[PDB]
Amino acid sequence: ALGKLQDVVNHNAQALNTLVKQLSSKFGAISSVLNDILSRLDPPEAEVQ
Amino acid sequence: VIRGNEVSQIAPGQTGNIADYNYKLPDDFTGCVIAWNSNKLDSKPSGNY
Repeated sequence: ALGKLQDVVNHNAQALNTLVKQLSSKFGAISSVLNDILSRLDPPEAEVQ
Repeated sequence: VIRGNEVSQIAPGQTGNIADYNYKLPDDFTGCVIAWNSNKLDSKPSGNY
């Protein structure tokens, strides 16, 4: 009966979850962690990553 | 004046003993690096120290 309101709530939470999930994506880089990229690489290639 | 193998170290972002403790280049450096052999003038048979 109350599906429409819950759906809206679900979408908002899902969107936030997806956005948070996107932090765990390498995006074509060696690692998804910025601290690891700084620790392991020099600034000319760290800038690219 | 540097070693033969150290010419790579004279670049932005390179980790070298001379790079860390002797001559440091910035990450955003613009310009040209010129390297040439100086065996004829900067070497001696007994050792040029």
